[PDB]
Amino acid sequence: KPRLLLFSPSVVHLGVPLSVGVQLQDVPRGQVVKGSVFLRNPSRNNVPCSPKVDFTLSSERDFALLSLQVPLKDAKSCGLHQLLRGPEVQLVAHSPWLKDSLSRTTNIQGINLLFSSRRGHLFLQTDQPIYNPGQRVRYRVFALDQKMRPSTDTITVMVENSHGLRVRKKEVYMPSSIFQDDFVIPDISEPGTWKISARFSDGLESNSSTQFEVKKYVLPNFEVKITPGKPYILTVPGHLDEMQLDIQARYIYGKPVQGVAYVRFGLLDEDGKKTFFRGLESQTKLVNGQSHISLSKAEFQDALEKLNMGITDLQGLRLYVAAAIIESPGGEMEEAELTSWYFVSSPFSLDLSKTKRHLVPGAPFLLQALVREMSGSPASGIPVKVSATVSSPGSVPEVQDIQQNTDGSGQVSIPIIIPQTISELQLSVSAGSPHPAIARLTVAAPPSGGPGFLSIERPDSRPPRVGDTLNLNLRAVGSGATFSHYYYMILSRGQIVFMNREPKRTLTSVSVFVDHHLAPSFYFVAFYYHGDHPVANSLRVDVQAGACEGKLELSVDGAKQYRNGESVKLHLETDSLALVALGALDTALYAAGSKSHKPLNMGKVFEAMNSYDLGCGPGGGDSALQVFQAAGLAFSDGDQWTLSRKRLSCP
Amino acid sequence: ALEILQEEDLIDEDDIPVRSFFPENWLWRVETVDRFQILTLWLPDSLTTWEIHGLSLSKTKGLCVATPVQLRVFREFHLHLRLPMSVRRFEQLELRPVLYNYLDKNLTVSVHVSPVEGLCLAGGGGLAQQVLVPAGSARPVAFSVVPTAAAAVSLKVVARGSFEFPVGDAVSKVLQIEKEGAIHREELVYELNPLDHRGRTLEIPGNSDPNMIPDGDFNSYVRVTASDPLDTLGSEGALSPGGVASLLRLPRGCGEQTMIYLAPTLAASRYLDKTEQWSTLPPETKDHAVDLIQKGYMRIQQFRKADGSYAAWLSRDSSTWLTAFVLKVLSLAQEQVGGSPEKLQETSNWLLSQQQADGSFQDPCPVLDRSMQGGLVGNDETVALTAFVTIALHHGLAVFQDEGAEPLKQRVEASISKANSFLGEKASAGLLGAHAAAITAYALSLTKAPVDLLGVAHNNLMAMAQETGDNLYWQAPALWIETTAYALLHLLLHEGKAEMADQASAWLTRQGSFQGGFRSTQDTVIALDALSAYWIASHTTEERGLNVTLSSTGRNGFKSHALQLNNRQIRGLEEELQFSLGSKINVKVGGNSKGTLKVLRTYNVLDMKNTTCQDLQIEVTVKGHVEYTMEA
Amino acid sequence: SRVHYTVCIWRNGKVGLSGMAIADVTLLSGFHALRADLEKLTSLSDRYVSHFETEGPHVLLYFDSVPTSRECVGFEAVQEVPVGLVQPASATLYDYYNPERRCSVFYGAPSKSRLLATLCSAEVCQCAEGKCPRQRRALERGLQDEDGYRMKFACYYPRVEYGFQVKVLREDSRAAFRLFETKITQVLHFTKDVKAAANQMRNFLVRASCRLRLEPGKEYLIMGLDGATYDLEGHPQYLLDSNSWIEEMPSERLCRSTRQRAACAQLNDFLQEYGTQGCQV
Ligand SMILES: *[C@@H]1O[C@H](CO)[C@@H](O)[C@H](O)[C@H]1NC(C)=O
Ligand SMILES: *[C@@H]1O[C@H](CO)[C@@H](O)[C@H](O)[C@H]1NC(C)=O
Repeated sequence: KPRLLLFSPSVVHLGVPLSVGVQLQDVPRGQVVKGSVFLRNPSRNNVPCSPKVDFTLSSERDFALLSLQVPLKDAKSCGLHQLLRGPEVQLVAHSPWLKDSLSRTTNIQGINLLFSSRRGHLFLQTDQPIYNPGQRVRYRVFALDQKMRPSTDTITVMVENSHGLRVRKKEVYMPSSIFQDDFVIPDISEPGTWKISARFSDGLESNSSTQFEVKKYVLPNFEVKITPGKPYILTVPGHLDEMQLDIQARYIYGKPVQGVAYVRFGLLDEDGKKTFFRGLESQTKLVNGQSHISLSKAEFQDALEKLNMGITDLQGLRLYVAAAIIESPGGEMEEAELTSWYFVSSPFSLDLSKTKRHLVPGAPFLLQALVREMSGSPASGIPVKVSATVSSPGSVPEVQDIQQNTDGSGQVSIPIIIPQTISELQLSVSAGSPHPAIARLTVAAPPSGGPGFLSIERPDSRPPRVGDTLNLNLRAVGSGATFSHYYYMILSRGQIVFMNREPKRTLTSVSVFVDHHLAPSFYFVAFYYHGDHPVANSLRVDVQAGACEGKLELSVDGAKQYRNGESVKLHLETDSLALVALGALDTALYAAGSKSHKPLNMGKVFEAMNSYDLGCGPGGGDSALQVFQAAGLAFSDGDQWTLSRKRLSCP
Repeated sequence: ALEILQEEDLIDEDDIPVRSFFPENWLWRVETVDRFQILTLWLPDSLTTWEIHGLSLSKTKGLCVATPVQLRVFREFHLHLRLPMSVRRFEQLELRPVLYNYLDKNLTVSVHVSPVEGLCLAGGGGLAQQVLVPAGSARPVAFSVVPTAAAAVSLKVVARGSFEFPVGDAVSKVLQIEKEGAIHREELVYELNPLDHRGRTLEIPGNSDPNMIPDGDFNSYVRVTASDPLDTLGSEGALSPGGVASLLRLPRGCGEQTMIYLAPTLAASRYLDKTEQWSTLPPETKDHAVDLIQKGYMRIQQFRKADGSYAAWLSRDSSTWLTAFVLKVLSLAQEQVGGSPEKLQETSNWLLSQQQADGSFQDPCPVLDRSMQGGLVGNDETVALTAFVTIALHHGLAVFQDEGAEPLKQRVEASISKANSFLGEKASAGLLGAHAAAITAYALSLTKAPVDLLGVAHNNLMAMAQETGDNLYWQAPALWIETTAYALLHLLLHEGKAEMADQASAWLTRQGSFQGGFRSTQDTVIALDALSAYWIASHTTEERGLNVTLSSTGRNGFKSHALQLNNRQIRGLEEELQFSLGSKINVKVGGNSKGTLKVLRTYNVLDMKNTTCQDLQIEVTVKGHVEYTMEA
Repeated sequence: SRVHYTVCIWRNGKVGLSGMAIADVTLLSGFHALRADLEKLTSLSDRYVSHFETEGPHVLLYFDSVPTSRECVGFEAVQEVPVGLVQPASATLYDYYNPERRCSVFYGAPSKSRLLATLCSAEVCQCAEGKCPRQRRALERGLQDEDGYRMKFACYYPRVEYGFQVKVLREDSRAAFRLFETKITQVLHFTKDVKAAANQMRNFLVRASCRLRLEPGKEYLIMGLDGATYDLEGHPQYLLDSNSWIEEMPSERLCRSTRQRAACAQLNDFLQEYGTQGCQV
């Protein structure tokens, strides 16, 4: 009848406050339970590895969200650093309620967790993306905590050369939370990519890095760009699309180059072997710094015939274009090379990551797909057809055909209605025409005779903005409504961020305010109880409007068009007293690079933020244990509980 | 007519801003910005487009990275000069400055490379070349130069436009002269193995080769790679996770039955501790097990007879075997549960007065059921009991602490020495049973017997040894399971993570896995302790680190470098260091990891034959009459 | 007015990398190629050059085949503006499929030479560009003065580093130089080779295209800037160029005579004084 519920992230980060949930089910109106929850148990006696935090729960205050510190000193002293095999630790809640009420042989209930020394966020940037041998590499690393504020903890940084060997190691205490340093590349160093790695001193698992290239180069004065008309070529025999490219070359100060673009063509394989056409080379003089060239279908077919190659062989490979432009009359020459032009069998591509698995028999299934140009951007307004076969509940199978156009950002969201006791669901998706893009998905249904199911329905499929309130509709499915409440919580970045409860009503609706802590991706988990059995379901919500908590806005007041040696007023705006790290690159360095590397940018920061997210897949499961484990949680009620996961991998 | 010139009626160079600052990245400063800041930048002289980093870090708002600002600088009339990476001394090269005119008027410009010390240049650098550049057009103004300097020379190209249109520009840029000869590199490879005496110390010679240029550049680099085994491992372990937890049973009956319940319950708890399988069991099981141990400790001391002896019922005469077994259980339980030490000290003292004149021990009233004793009917019961009491006494020895127990320890350790002497004598004497030999060797190895005694016990067991049916030596009888467990612990104690120990553990684990666990009594208690000890032993031994100490004397005098690729956590770590030196380097190798040492010597070697224009060829001839000024 | 070009390409690289060729040739500073001549070349049936482009002194020529034997194409250029400095220029042949593999060659005007004038002895070389002949006898001219600016010339501007009165023994020639072999009569100043002394053999070179007249058996005052080549027998070696002082010393009769009377004594007074006093007091 009565229950103690313990919720926590499945992975404990040492030095990070661990959010722990505790809750009471079916507890008499006046009854009160008090206790303590704490982290425990290397096989060294049974020593606590954390301070204790006390909880007090009532029938009218039946859930609490607790912050349990897990500090380095106590984790070290208890013996987790001396632990053998995997890094596993226990969370334990201690209350005499288990003795007084449930009559267990213990006053303890817990969960078995994993732990990691990985903590904080480490970012680092370099003087340039590419250097000559013998040149001084300036760089700096930034140390932030889980809360995303500057951290002063000691960090260890190491520089790894093109060969792969450590060339330098520094371990330094951060007063201002930035480490600025410099070193000189060996003059005799081989061209190649160098790698800088940084960790917290206590964080042996705190991987973070940045890379740069060393290459012998002289700084170009213009950049040449090969741009296909479309970054794909249909090799379907029904219509081989015509190859055409806008080739541009432009001085780095903006004006267009005048000169001749000497272009060569061939086929490049996956391994890296490019077989040039002998013939079909194109020589063209730039007009307004551009040259439009094309390869005729007859020329291409003869070139394939020249190589004894058929159009049916071109399911792999890519059409290789390399252009060496010689400036006239200056005589400077630099090359462009295009490796993006795959031979494809459809102009579109289907991404079915969004579509939830393990869906509730008796509730609408939401088919979510992203239609993208093949090697391009999302496809807008493309018609998508879904063929959904509900496999025999004992009656004859039936097929449900629903068609919808991509609303935007490739998003199509189709509600195929799934009836009770479906044996399994088989999904075939066809997007756009000519030459439909196709993908197939099969997913099994919950085992027979479940306690109940929970339908989580999201009316607005748009990624909510930071500051917009998202409303989710929660409906119990499949069993009597003995329960009077359902309980929900918001998980973000691998932490329980919010936990609350909504009483059951006709068409119950729960409001989730999307704050900056929920960016960029969070899980909505909700559950109710049928007798002594938990019923749960989970839904992933991506927040794609992410931006700075404050701001940094760099600007140059004026109309640009500055001359050399003039005064430029660089304006810096922010919302706090901030340490602003600056650096001005000559853009020629991007052109010079054999493999260009994108700078550090806000998308990388948000991606780094969500590397702590324990969540795997879009949510949902056949059982509440699966739902909680899929969300990223560990759970125990005293009878049903979660075994430790195989780390973050989710194999 | 058409060849008219404007010679020296042009802007006089003094009034031309000369462009000289050409950085590839700049503005690297970090500034404190209190919500707003304005930096009055002074632009560099290179006409390109700049991309500006911006990371804002603050205590209250955290990290913010701005969208980069594009800033491009353009002069509308300018000269661009790409100098090569490096040019050899005394080898002619073509400098190719290009004038760009983006005005709507044709420009006539007089261009010359200013005379500079270290460069040899057409006509001595005084002569200047007029050239006319159409509107919206560019033209190269190639100059041919051969450099005489040995290091670097700043060369200034000056373009003086008409006085009618005072266009003008100047570029001062530093030309790097390549050192005499050409770069060459030799890598010396030496495999490393400081384990035992092989390559612990060695001396590496330099480059004798007289092909080196003496006053050229000289650099040397030392770098080392260590390689651990790539094997996927043969170890098994991890006896069933949940079967061991089914041995936890609260003591019900009187003493012997309590011990039948408590001894596997403690052993299971110790195994689950030692093997770290609590994570795969219900989380509060350890709390329950510890409460069972606490209940067991409280239970057993109610059957404790006159200062430290045990029987199931107080009226019964004390059993030596049970008292030793209870002592072994409660001495280990002392780690989990803070029991009374003095009671254990008394219990060991009582066993001392069960020893005879020599080391032998006897039991005047054994336990009722032989299942506790492993079916020890007949055979080497007295020998096995003597070893068994010695094992129990050794566990009890650790209880002794502080001044009061310093004499108590002394009598026990002397008794242990007499017991050890008897146990080695019995092993020496002849053909004991395998069970007796294994327990005797285990007892001797616990008490760290001298090699004169310990080795004979070890060697005699090998002579006895008989294969069980898979591998190693002792469905299967309880005696085989118990004997193997004693042998496995003896092998581990004698040699850590022994190869023979691996095979014994594999058989014993298989024996343990019958329908989810052992169902037998005495064997299980020993086997759980042995298997857990094996699992700790296999993972405890970790070899890490390689340490290479290098020393030499040379141009930079006495110098020494010690580099170690250990640091406690080897992150696939390989390491390189620079160590320029003379022609001999002394190498001292420490640590315990296989590796490879590479010493790289780089220097300038004689130039050798030309590579260019050995495949492709080009030739050009010019005929006519060229109009010249100031040729004479 | 006009000039005529002949460009030849070929390859020995059938063993090496194969591919078509781009010839990038740079014309003399004031010459641009005639488009009419080049386009006629481009429209021939067996043209060799299958595409071209030009602006200013630059001509690009695409050759879609490269044979083992010489493949030559001629064209012409017209002079925009006089050439101000006697200098070579370069032509560069890039492989179409391997621009890294190339051949770059210097060529010169018809009267001029392929490379810049440079003096080399053993492992050291020295610039030889410039107009050699000071060739100055002030005694028989109206420019001679009693002002006494000889020391000012030597010390301040254009400033002198070596100074000798030298007897010329032979006039020889080597490479692009005429070589006066001399013996030092008296030393006046040194910077390099402080151990220079009278009766030492020395070499004073002059560029062969220079029209300096120096007679063996006569004694000349020779001062100038230090060289850097040195003789093969070890003695430091000098080159005559702009701002060197070359003057023939007169006799008593050619000092006693009215035209240089007492002015020649002032020259002699400087010559002894500077050699003993040194440049700075
Ligand atoms: C951490 O980085 C090191 C060095 O690159 C690498 O060997 C290791 O596999 C990384 N660990 C993870 C979990 O990525
Ligand atoms: C400017 O150059 C163009 C291009 O050759 C020419 O047509 C025009 O006559 C020139 N004007 C002057 C004033 O030289």
